[PDB]
Amino acid sequence: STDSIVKASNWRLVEVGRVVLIKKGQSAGKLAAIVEIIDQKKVLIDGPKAGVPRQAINLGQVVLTPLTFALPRGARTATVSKKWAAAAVCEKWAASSWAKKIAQRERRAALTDFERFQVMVLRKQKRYTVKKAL
Amino acid sequence: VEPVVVIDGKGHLVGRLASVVAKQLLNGQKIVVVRAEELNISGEFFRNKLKYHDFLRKATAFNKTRGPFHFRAPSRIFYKALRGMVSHKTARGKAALERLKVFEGIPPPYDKKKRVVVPQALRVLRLKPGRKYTTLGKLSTSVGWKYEDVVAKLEAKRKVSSAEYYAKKRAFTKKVASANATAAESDVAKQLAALGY
Amino acid sequence: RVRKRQSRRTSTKLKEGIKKKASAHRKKEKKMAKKKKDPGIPSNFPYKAKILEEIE
Amino acid sequence: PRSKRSKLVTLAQTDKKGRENKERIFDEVREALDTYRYVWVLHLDDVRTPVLQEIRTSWAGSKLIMGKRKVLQKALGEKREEEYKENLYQLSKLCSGVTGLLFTDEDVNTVKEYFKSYVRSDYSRPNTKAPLTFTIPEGIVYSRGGQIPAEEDVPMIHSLEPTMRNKFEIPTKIKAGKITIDSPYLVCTEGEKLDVRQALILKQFGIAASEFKVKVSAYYDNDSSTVESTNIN
Amino acid sequence: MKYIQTEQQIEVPEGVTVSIKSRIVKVVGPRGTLTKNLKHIDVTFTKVNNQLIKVAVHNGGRKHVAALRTVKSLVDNMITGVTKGYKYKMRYVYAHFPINVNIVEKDGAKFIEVRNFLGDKKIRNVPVRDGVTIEFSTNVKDEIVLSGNSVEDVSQNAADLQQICRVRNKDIRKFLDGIYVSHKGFI
Amino acid sequence: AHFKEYQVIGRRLPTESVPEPKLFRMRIFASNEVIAKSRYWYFLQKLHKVKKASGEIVSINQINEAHPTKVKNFGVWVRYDSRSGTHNMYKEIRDVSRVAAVETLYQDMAARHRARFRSIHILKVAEIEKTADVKRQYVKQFLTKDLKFPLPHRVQKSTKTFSYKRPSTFY
RNA sequence: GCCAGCAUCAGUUUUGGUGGCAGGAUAAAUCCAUAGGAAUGUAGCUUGCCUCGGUAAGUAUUAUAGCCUGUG
RNA sequence: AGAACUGGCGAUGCGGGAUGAACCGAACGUAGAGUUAAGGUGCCGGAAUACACGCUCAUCAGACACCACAAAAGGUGUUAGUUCAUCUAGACAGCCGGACGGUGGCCAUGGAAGUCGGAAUCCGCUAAGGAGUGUGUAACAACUCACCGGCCGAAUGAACUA
RNA sequence: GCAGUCAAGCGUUCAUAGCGACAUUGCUUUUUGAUUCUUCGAUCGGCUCUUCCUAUCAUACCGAAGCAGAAUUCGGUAA
RNA sequence: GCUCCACACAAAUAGAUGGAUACGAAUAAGGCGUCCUUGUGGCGUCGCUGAACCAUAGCAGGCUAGCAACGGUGCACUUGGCGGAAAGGCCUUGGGUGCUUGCUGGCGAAUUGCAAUGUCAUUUGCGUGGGGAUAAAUCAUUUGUAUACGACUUAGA
Repeated sequence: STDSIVKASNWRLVEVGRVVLIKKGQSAGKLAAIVEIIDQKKVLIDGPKAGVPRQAINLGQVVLTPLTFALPRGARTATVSKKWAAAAVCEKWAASSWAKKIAQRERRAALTDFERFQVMVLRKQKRYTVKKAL
Repeated sequence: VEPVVVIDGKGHLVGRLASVVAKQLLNGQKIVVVRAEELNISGEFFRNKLKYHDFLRKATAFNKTRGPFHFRAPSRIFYKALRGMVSHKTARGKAALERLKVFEGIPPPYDKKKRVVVPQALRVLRLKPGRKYTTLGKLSTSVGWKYEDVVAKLEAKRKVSSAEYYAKKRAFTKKVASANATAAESDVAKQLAALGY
Repeated sequence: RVRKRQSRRTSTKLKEGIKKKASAHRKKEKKMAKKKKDPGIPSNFPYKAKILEEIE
Repeated sequence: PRSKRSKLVTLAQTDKKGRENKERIFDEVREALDTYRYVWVLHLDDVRTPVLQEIRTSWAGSKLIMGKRKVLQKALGEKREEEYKENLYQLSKLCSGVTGLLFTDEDVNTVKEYFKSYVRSDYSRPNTKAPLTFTIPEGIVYSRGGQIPAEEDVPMIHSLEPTMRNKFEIPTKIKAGKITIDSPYLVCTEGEKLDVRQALILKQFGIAASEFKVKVSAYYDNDSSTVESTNIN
Repeated sequence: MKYIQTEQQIEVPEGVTVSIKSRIVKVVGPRGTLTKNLKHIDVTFTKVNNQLIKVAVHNGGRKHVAALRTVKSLVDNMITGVTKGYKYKMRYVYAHFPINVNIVEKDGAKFIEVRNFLGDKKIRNVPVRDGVTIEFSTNVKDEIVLSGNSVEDVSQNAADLQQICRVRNKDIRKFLDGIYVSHKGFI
Repeated sequence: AHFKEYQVIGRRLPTESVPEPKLFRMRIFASNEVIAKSRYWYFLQKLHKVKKASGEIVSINQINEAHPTKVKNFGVWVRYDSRSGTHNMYKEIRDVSRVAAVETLYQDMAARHRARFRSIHILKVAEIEKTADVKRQYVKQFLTKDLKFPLPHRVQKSTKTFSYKRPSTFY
């Protein structure tokens, strides 16, 4: 044990194939793939699957995910869709915590009052068993 | 969204914290600031010490006892920065400032309570890296605050007690989470998952 | 021991007098007033060898 | 436009040459190739100008062209396609460092015997071991520094004590205008790969006890248009 | 112009071991160990393979780049000090008054004691820093050698020595007494 | 505002002696047709002897980019009659459209030189087809193979006043 | 008699949702087909560094990735 | 300083400029609702600690300027440009080596040899090497640059503008 | 101050008009420290006591000087 | 005249109306879990705001009959320990005492009339009889270590 142990400090990098979540705009919570880099602040994205138009966008409008896939530089929308499907990024996104949190919160928002009552009753039922287990 | 809000001054900027706090008191929220000795100012130490000296040389000449009273403590520096925002010469401003309490360190009863922050006043978020900043305990001890050595000695005890508390709470939480995971997969939990809980 | 500091408050008399000073200097300069070479095709422009061809 | 280092300008007569000098050397070597019959390569890595002038005065009929390696490489031809005459890059590749490219019409063996019999004295030229060993005496140092009877020499100049003390790392004191040391400083041993400061010490004390003999590698004949390699020193 | 990324390389010989969490640096080798805090600097570290460590700066300016280069130089000095070491030779000179240089152990603190500098009764005391070893060079008149692995501590102690014996209110063209750094180098 | 490119043509008014005059054309960057036509007459008065009363505009039209999603490296000639006789500037901008290049150019000039719309003249914006004709280093920076870079300081916009988290800026 | 709530209307005003249309290069684009072209050179191939298969420079214009231009 | 119009205050409240006879807006009956002007939207203070692109760190920055005053410039602080040059027949920076010969050139002086001074300032051999850029010596010496070459392997320097 | 010289730049879309930073000449009386020194029309100064400025006379610390030491001269921080 | 309780009436008001829900440190780095060589370790995982967590059904929340479990929670005692920065609070033992919506049943609500916040969270004061215990300072006088007068400083059953 006399080898160097320098840290890594992982980072989500801006690269072709890096998929991103759009947090503000008309899309407002859709996915897209970076296809080209214009400068430190601007990139070109394309999501045909979820339906966002190919455009130039600032990076403040999006947020990088840890996911990426194989994609050449300056690809077209059809090639983007094909590589998207072949990599199956939508399923990975659905499996991730993050997307589950989003889906959970919108479900909670769409809950009706009666469903709220049901959830409260169920939480009490669960609490009884859990406190018994403890 | 609370009756009273406890704010840890660590990592904050004096003027921005003063602004948000003042506009909260004038709206009627009760606020309690702690750890003012760890508060921060933008700019290098030299600049702000020079500024405090510029303030300190100001005094009524024919009688010094009735002039600007130069309070050395970080809590009082923050109080000055805040009072300069509030119209403290009105009953409204007096009632506002009487909703505030500032403390060096975290004394009782607030040590056993939750503290929060203000993200639009934090140094690490508001400032650009590669920029000198100043800390208020150092500044106050430079301009004549004779109590920084007691507050550290007391915080070093508070932190140990809090670490014991956290080590207990964290094992309890492990037990609770494990019991919940075992309770999971039941049809009740599946229904709750469907409904978003 | 830090020394004094000049003030930035403008004290209205001064900004009136400056307006008058400038309104006078403008007339004086207008009175004294009574007594191209195109820079070319600048380099670093990559397609500069094409502007030489629309002449004839 | 600022936070740069300012270039120390000084006002002398001479000025840089540029590409015209190199083109001139190019044309000279190329017109001498057509003229003379035999052409040789001489490796002259560290020389004295009087030694080079002696070598030049040894024949006023033959030519010797120094200059930049890459320029002579281009004049000859480094590629088999880019070449002035045939089988010439085979010679041009031999050039290693400071190359003095010679032209002549004289017999092969005269040149071959001359440039192995020619030998002179020179300094030891660091990165090259010296066949000598020097302990300086432990009293007052003289201008030759342990090479002749001190009753011939005079003490060296006091102005050299900062140099000896700092750049040469010698422990040095001075009692009056004379330089002095306490113990006999050894500088070198025979068969010891020399360093820069050892070489400068021997140069300062004036020791030309190294054998300068020019090395010749190759040789090319125009009528045959063939190369021939002979490492001769 | 906000260079998109700039890099510097740090070579590590075989005997040396380098450990770097956030910006603290520990370097271990034959001669000992060394530690250094660089949290003021805001750069990034990374390792390639056991002999090459890279330091990087993203979207920075001239001062940031300069900080990168000097960080490289500091780590290289640490490696050289833990492998070979640093050795500074100083010589003390006098014309009339012999300067007496000794060591004293006072409360276990290792003070260097200088006496009779230019004929004064004052006793000049210089504290020795941790990681520095003084020895009086034999068979060389009036020379003292400071050895260690921290070039900073060694050079600063030598500077303290040559500063404490400064001449005051006298022409230095005439009065040459003092302590001077004769040589810097390795062990 | 967000600029647009406009084609403009001018006829200077016919006479007896001269029917059908020579129809000078120009390309303008501007917010709207009014400003575009004013700029047209402003340049035409400099080039030739015409006037808004002595002339007329024939066909105002818009020009949209042929490929407004393809990323491009534009080179722009600029000049501005200051302070001396007029002097030129070459700049390079990596962007998708001539409109975006001109917008960010005007903003960059206003920032770095305090030079204004009234002061500025656009000579020629031109896409560079081939790499290795890109001269400026800040654009050369972004053409390298398999370019990647992080964003190490993330700071998250907060909707609330208070937070219970001691936030983190990671990535 | 006093203070108020609601429904349907009128006048003035503010703020949302949604539908049908006309134009412009009868938007440009994306997209589909087709002819060429090239590099921040894909596959394949050649010669080597050679840590077990990763590698540098040479080839090759879509091949087991794609991109650009024109035309329709 | 004199004349010639025009506008305003004098007689005039209102909003803004922290405050103000002559600055910006706008001129007045008593009330209500809506929209604005000029000026503004961190707190005092009603209104975005809004969005976007850049620049700037000031040992008392700045927070309307006015080649209005201090004023004409200075600065190894920073950014963006223009012009001219060097460069794989290898640029810039570093180390290393060469840096010669007639010649210790002529006057001068106790002495002066490239370097206290005056005036010539040439040729030779060269890759290049000044009748010599500075340190130095009583004088020589030695070192140095100017200039050339070797190693290194791709950009660099100067003058200007904002 | 007056009158000039020169020239880094500026320069009616002027090469041979004008402007012009930094330098610099003349006039002021003289060359051998002998200059006898030599005044020429203004429409305030003095007590007690406090504070402030620095543009520092002394004290404190430093830098440069042919600064041997001693003393002194110039300058930096400092009220 | 003061004093504990078996409380008729008064009192909640810079502004209650489910809960102020406790690690430190860093940010060009960290939290949680897990393993082992115990480290500046390996592996896995999380963030991308509290849009969370906990509570949360019953007349402003009643009167009762059960099923399953020994869990949850309130009230007053009770054990033991900790805590001095302004501790005035935190945790814990045991036994009582009620409730439990964890699950299934049975009765009552009505007319506040189509809304009116529609009122819900200490005691001093007098019934209360708890119901017994028994200090000082100031003036006046005096002292002079003090003093314009006040004050100060001392003494006197």
